[PDB]
Amino acid sequence: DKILIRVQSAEGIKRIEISPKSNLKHLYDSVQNALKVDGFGLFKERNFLTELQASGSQLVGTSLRHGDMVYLKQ
Amino acid sequence: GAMEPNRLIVEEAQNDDNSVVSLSQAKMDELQLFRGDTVILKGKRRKETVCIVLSDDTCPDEKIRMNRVVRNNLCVHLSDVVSVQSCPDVKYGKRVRILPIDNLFEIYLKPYFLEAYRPIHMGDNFIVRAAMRPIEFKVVLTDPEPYCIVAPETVIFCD
Repeated sequence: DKILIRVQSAEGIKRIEISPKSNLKHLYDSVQNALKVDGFGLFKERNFLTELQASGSQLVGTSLRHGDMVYLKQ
Repeated sequence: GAMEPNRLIVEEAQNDDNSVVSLSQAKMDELQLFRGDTVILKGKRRKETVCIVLSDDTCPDEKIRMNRVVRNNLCVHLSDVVSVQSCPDVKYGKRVRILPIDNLFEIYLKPYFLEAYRPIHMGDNFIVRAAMRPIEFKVVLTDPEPYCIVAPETVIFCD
């Protein structure tokens, strides 16, 4: 069931395994638990334009595909 | 090919980029590596270096394509064997010291690194082909160690 979402930060590339039927907030919660961070945003591109919204109910799978990389901005 | 999935036979690069290794998508599927992943490569004489992995539609499954700069950092020749593994902790460089082997920032290093997010490893040699003369450089130090991304926040000490 689960897919892989890669999170690029200044600490490296963190692999998050998550159900595509989960919501974006769960992704945010997953990242928080995996990383030592404060207020962060997740973005679709390295230049931080399109922010992923801390949900619930925008599903992971509607905006993201297996192996996609998102970009963390503090 | 190698009897282990992550050992690959070295082949010449089509894309001359010091920072890139190419695999077939099928091999990448097999090893669970993805476009733009930082990977740690291991060659002979206990040498390691870091590259960015990209798919290459004409790369045979059991082969890996890399240029001479990367081969040299790994102490391998064409048709030698290297291993490739995802490397999740390649942090953004705070400060790095890079020196010419045997102006430098402005002409060579800045354009080489600018917006490219190149991984570098301490002990790496690399060649920058700029101006009127190629220059080979050595990665003397990185902070953090032993490898990092040269990012917009990174400071290069080159003198």
